Amino acid sequence: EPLNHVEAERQRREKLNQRFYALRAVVPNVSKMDKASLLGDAIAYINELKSKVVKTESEKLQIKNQLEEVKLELA
Amino acid sequence: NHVEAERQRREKLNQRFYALRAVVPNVSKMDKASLLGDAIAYINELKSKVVKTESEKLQIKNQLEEVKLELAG
DNA sequence: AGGAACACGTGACC
DNA sequence: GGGTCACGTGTTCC
Repeated sequence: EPLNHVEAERQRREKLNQRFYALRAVVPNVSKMDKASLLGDAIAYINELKSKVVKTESEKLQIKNQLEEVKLELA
Repeated sequence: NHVEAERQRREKLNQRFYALRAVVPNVSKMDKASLLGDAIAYINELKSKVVKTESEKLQIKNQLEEVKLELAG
């Protein structure tokens, strides 16, 4: 019996399904319950988040300029 | 239908795994499972920075309004 | 030598 | 049904 190949395949399959559930717990608003749809919404969620990190760190630098401009106008 | 139908489902999935590698940094020759694990870790690092940066921004916006007030007096 | 990691066809469940 | 999941199998890489 080639059994240890059948069991090893069973653990891999289990580890991945464990990961899918953890993915479902952090990605907001998924409604088609299929696996392909899950990954699709995950990719979109990641793009949206890095896009926001870039806009916020930029807005912060920009407001740091106005503060510096007004200190200079002061005196 | 039925062999062909299964190839279409399998292909739809495999396309998406590869795209996942293209949006997360440093995950090139990894396992499918470790890939999903790091995607989760990266989503967590990403929200975390959004919160921290927005905190820093407010601290600076409060400071701006104070000097605006000193300027107009 | 055998563990790891992948894609495949087939049976079953809605 | 059409569409999805789980399973054992065949393969290749160290």
